[PDB]
Amino acid sequence: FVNQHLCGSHLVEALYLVCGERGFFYTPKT
Amino acid sequence: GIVEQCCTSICSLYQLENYCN
Ligand SMILES: [Zn+2]
Repeated sequence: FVNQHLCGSHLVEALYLVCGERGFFYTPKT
Repeated sequence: GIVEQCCTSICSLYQLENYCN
């Protein structure tokens, strides 16, 4: 798997691909 | 949360799966 900082929409597509049919939760509120 | 962990620094594939449902 890529070894990099994953930000914005790039983070979300990473999630989408990795999680598949499970789906995911994106809560950037820091 | 995810930004700090995967954006701010770097995340292994395993650290990313923690955010799946
Ligand atoms: Zn970009």
